[PDB]
Amino acid sequence: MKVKSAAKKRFKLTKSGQIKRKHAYTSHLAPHKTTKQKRHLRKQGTVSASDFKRIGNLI
Amino acid sequence: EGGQTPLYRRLPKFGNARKGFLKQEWVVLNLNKIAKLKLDKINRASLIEKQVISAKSQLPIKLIGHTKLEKPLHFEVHKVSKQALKAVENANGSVKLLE
Amino acid sequence: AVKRSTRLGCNDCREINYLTFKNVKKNPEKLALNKFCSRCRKVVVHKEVK
RNA sequence: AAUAAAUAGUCAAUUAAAGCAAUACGUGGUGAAGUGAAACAUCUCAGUAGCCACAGGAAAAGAAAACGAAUGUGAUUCCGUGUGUAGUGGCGAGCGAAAGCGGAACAGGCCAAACUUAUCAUUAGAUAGGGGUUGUAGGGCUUGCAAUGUGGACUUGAAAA
RNA sequence: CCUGAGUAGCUCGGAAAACGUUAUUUUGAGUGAAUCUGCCCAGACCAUUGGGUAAGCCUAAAUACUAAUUAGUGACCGAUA
RNA sequence: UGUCAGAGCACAUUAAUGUGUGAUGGCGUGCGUUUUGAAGUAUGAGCCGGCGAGUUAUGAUAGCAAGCGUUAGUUAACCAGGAGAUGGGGAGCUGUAGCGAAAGCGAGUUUUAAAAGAGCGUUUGUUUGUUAUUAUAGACCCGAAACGGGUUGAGCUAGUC
RNA sequence: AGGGGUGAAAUUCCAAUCGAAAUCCGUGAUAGCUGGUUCUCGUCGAAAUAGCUUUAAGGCUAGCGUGAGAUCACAAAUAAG
RNA sequence: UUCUCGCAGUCAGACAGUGGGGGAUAAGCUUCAUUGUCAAGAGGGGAAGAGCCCAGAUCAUUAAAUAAGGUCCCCAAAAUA
RNA sequence: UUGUGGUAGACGAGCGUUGUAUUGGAGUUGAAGUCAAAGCGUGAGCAUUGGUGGAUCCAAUACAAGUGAGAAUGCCGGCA
RNA sequence: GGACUGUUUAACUAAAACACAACUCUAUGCCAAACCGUAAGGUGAUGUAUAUGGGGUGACACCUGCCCAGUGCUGGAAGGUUAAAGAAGGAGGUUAGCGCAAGCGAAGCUUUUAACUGAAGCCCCAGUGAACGGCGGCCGUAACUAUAACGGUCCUAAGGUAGCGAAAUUCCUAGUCGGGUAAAUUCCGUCCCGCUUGAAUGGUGUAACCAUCUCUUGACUGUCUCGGCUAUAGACUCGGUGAAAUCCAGGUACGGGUGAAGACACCCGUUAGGCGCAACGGGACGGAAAGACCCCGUGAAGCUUUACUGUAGCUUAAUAUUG
RNA sequence: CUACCCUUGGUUGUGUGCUGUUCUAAUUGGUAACUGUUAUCCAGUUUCAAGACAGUGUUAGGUGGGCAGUUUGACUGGGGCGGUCGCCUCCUAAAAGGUAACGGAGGCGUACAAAGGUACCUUCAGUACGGUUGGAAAUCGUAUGUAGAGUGUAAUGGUGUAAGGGUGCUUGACUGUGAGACAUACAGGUCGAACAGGUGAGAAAUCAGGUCAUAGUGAUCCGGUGGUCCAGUAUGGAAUGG
Repeated sequence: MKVKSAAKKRFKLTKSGQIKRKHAYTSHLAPHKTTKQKRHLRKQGTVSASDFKRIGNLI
Repeated sequence: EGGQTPLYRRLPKFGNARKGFLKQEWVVLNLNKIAKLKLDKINRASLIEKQVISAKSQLPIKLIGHTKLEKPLHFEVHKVSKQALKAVENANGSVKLLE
Repeated sequence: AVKRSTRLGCNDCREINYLTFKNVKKNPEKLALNKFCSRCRKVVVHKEVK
């Protein structure tokens, strides 16, 4: 088997699982977004348990 | 995903400044873990005999861990953490940084 | 899409600091306002950038 | 011969096949489609299928203007690790190293060149001899010493198994 | 004195390279150096430094493969196989 | 189209309220198929006999067991041999510190003036055996009109000489 | 002689068959559509709803069922208020 | 009927009642929400009937109480005023 | 005590056959296969017996299946 | 209707189609154009513009009206626009050096495209319609008048001129009219506002002719009125031989209801001894033909094209040939 | 006068192609003659004809269904044109929330240094009564009027000293966050106590992280701009990457 090159470029792996993802919607216009959204989307998160069944099988 | 856009092409991608560059590995000596090790007067010659590092290989050595120990030894490492350095200097052990 | 919002940078440390909505018809004049700057960590006069 | 010579040409002598296939492998040239991407124009398929030319007991390749960043090795070839790595990619689908190491496996040599000897009318830009197959620079020229020295990548016979 | 010139190379399209043209290598077209004081390369390039000096050739050894021969075997099929 | 019974008839067994058979009473509109669903005027099946369709190679994950067990396990490759385990063989990997794009730092990192507040860290396991699933491999069996390549047909028609 | 020929033309004919013959191969092309898929038994045992979709026959996630573990009454229901 | 883990399955539902909308409070029609059924679960009543009523089937009974429902006969099952 | 409706589907426990391997046995004083009859089984199956039959098997255990036939407008063959 | 004789889908359709002489337009001056092949080369053709090739109309006679709006072609060059490529020129890096720093910065390489040149071609201007083709409305006014002889207005490049006109064209329509016919949604000629006619994607007369189509008419007949007989080959029997499609299994009635909505199998009532033969086939939603009529599939295939991208061919510039 | 920098011309000269000359001495030939040859193919010689042209190799252009490979979405009480595909408001929707419709009703792909905020001050529409031009309607004085006024706007509402008007002051229309909730298959979207620092409004306590609110917006690949305590393939930089 091989690791998906396209997928691996966007998710990091932390200790004891907890695959770290990125946040989208940083492309075009700040004025379409609020201050809290702009300051919170910079933080990155982890896929959910329901998403985990679609992430573990991915790699 | 049945017609839905694949997840990778819905989120941005990471950027790696270490592109085309391979980071130099570092064998780290955590005080809590090496406390189990009985070796004294530590040097690269003794470490390869205990198979903590491959004999047919040499890698830079880093010191890590603020877990205090209770024996003075001789340390020959290449890198060291400040809290780890304090922990090993207060334990009366001697540390000489190698380069 | 209607685009009349404007970026606001700094006249001293010179980087885009905020984005606001100012009328380009009833008052298209310059608005050198006062806002907080982290690179100065104080109230600084920020200036609109086209 | 046209054209004197000369060529083209004609004939004669000698030599290699030309041909078949091991329905297996190699190289080089040439070179797809369906298909997957839910479709498709990138791409995949694939340098694959297929054709040709030549074989050989294997082929190709092979001695560092090799690599490559280390007190690094010192033809080449093969497996594994390196790793599904770095990366490449409608940066999508997909493809994917390479050093380094562990082993399998060792063969190093030969021509031009400089200069030089002889033979061709020496317009040599022609032929045959020493020379010597390189960067830890060397070779050529000359003055010296020490030597016949192992090796085969090598010829005939003789003997033995 | 010499060490392998339409050579390295530069440009226009390429291809191989994991690479969809990017260091590097090759050329269909144009152009085209130096002579080891030099060049190449150290994935644009430049300087220092490192290494070797292309632009000639050969090379058993481990390598794939059985068309078959010799002897033997099959936790192979037994005449619908 | 038979069941539950059952007169009578002829028998007598894996000896048992037995077997065969049923004048007659009650009851009862096939099998798979796909659909919300067929006794179906929905489809397939005449019947019979064999045969006939979820394997394997690799890798990962999950479960159970085991070996070892806190730097151990384990060898890829390769070699010795019966085509054998086994032994020789640590090449490397996983778990033994993570954070941050990375530099770098680290029982802390990043954001930040601030370890403020928040993220993770602030620590368990390795390898095999069984089963299941997934991934690359055509990857349960079978069914398309299709495309390209390599070839043969003008003896039939047509066309001319 | 077949992304070809031939055709007083009709999409005619090219071996009783031709919007472009047959043959072998790529190819076991593909088949969200059809069809089937061969021992016994025990236990539990739903849905035909929602969102998304070049999407309505299809596919992805939820909810649901089932199996292993824990929570094991603060959890969940059934009645009374 | 909590969470995690493994395996799923289904979206082409239908019927009856209630409240509707559309259609005409036409349609065994469509769209809905709710209450039950079949699907996925048979039986008795209903003249035979998937969705109506009574009802939820380990198996054997030539045993009893029954539910819906029924008692002239077919066909078990009552009469009085 | 709950109990033993159930598709999809989940989960658990078993059986049949071949071969290999070890311990056994039978067998021209008859093995298997085949047909038949009036058995045992919760069922995968296990028998028993009669004869064809004329030389192979069965029993117990793990390992591995070209392993378990009701249809596939299933393949062939035979038969109306 | 077509000129005609003729060719046509082998095996549904033999023609109102095609072909056809003729007519018209177009290109080709030779190593011709053209066509094929990669290319020699070949037909054309071993032809030579009265020949070949294409486009269209398809006896003969008479005409082919308007429009170059847009297109295509040809011609034209000013104007704008135009590649590759060349280099006028600009900027930056590495660092020798100069520099207290900062920085400046020779030469080598480095990197970058901009003055200008850069064709063909496009936009631009004319002609070419027997080259694609197209070729109108509003208002007032004609013994009403909707009509349209007429006069004004708007738009266009021009608004179908001639001719024909219920026609292979006409929906209304079976239009009207006369003949036809006792009685004719067919037929013959006519009426001209003609949904959507129309002049070589040709128009009208048009001699003859059609296995051409249609209507009427003399004769003609079992087509019919109105069916029947004679002989055979069968059909039937006898002797011999003898297959096929269909086929889950059956002992395979009636009417009503029911149903997945069309019941030999269901429930209710009715009747039928069993087995045949000969006709003829209501039914078994009879048979072969996994719909082929219509729809869908992110199916295929072919065809057309200002659908996209390429590309043969043709043409243009640069460079080597090439002075 | 000793000279220099600009406007321009004349002006000798060296290089570059552009046209206009010949010429073959490149070249080709499907001119002819001769030889191989008895060979119309071919080769060689000469002549003839052009001619540095055409032409070919490459590069770069234009025409180019002549040819090739592909494309042409779905929903629809069946095909098809119709309308829609995203988002918000009312009923439908049956009183928690919510619930479909190709059912009934409308819009958005925004506006604003004020229409944000702060502190202060102030209160309807309409109607009535009385008044120059002047009325139905211009406005004022007063009464009355429960806000049907007004709220940047589609609808929902609320909004009776308010969520509205007037005055002055700044633009918190903050930086880093954030315990915690909402809604939900993911993606996301909604509110957010409170903290550190800095402010602004007001002496002030307090408020200010946009408007009384809900529509008002496009991920991702790729690309550009500025900054960066990031790296600079041996090194040093640089390019370049983060």
